[PDB]
Amino acid sequence: MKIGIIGAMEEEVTLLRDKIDNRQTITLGGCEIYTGQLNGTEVALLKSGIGKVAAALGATLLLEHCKPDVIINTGSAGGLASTLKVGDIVVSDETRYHDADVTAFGYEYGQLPGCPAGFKADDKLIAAAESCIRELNLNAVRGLIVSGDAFINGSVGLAKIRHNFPDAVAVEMEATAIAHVCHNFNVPFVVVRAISDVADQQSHLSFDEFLAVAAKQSTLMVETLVQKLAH
Amino acid sequence: SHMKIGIIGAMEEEVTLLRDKIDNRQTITLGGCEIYTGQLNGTEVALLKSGIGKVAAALGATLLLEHCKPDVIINTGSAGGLASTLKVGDIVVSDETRYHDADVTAFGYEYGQLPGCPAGFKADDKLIAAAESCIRELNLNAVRGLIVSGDAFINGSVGLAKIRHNFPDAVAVEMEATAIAHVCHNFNVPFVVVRAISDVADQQSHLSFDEFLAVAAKQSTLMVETLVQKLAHG
Ligand SMILES: Nc1ncnc2[nH]cnc12
Repeated sequence: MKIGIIGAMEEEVTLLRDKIDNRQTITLGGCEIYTGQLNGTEVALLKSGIGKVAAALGATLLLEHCKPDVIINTGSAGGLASTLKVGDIVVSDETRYHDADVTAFGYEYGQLPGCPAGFKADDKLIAAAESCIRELNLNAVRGLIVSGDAFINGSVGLAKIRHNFPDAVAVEMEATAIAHVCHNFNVPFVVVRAISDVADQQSHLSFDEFLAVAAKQSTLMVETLVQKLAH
Repeated sequence: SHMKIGIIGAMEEEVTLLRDKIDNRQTITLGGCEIYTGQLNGTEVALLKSGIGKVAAALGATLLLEHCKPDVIINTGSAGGLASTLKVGDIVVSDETRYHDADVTAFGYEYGQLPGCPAGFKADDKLIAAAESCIRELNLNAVRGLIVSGDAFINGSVGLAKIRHNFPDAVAVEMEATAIAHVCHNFNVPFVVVRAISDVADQQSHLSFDEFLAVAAKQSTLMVETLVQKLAHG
């Protein structure tokens, strides 16, 4: 079994890279893939760029060069649901674009032609991710994650996202792109995001402070999930 | 031929005329995309039908580059005209592409710029020059300038107003070009957009697009065929 790992948090990618045995590096397209074994399981690891095109490029390269059986995609996100807490981990049931609009031709908002309205994560991977998160004494929240190429963290902007996607739990900038690529290649995936900030609430942590702890937690989550899936 | 010319269009309607002219055609079907390889009027080509929007274009461009290794990429198809001199069927040539719907201005970036990328992607000067020579040879009306891309079909109202405000130099709007430019940038592959106008991105753009997609496909195809031949030998 070969597990592909795409992470947004630099420190998580660095820690995982350091842990990989028999490491090799594939360098191309302004992207880099690290391959080897993580605690005995073959993996392929990439740090996602920023925004949908960069994320899609990376995902496509990882799939074509490494042919993993599944994708685990980690990072951080903004929480849209007021019931979230900083440090909660959202597990995607589905991902949608908050900035796609071909409604002039009758499509649902967020849906692109030739795509479903939302890209669904794999039921087995969702369940496995949730179980691993909970085993690490963290809180897993299943729900819709929305993505787009605008960084949105202010009250007005988050309220607009919430009006268009009232069921959305979290927002960030790469999840839907990675899900779209995986979907189109028929590769099962799960998206996991640690909640850095909740809409209209001031976090007790700076983003850097959050990343210092979240990246360590996410690294452990990945190691745990890789082991559960393979062994 | 010395050069292998990569060509990317989003829709069936945009690729169908070129596809039917490929000799020794083979089809690669991967990741939701279709790639057609062979010769167009003796010139080696690799024609991608990407699907619509930025991720589809990025995915497809990546596959085209990896499987076919074209020397250059031409993005063709339809576009919404923003410059005042553009009629339906007229040609637009990129000098540069930008995302109209990217915003990380909170971190000090230019509007439309994403981290790790220039604010705009410069199209290749030789490709632009070649496109312009073709325009003159074919006696067509054209505009060279900034083309902006996003995952929205622009249909007047605030969507159009936002583009005109943020990118008053944009001559056309579409849904793939900048994504392709971004992938090409990452691999240092020369790129140019040569599209034709289907609509003017106004309140009636959906009706105009429906009616005139075929005309835009015809004119963009004529341009692309002519340009392929001009580029065949380096
Ligand atoms: N009005 C429009 N908006 C976005 N993409 C387009 N492609 C063709 N016309 C368009």
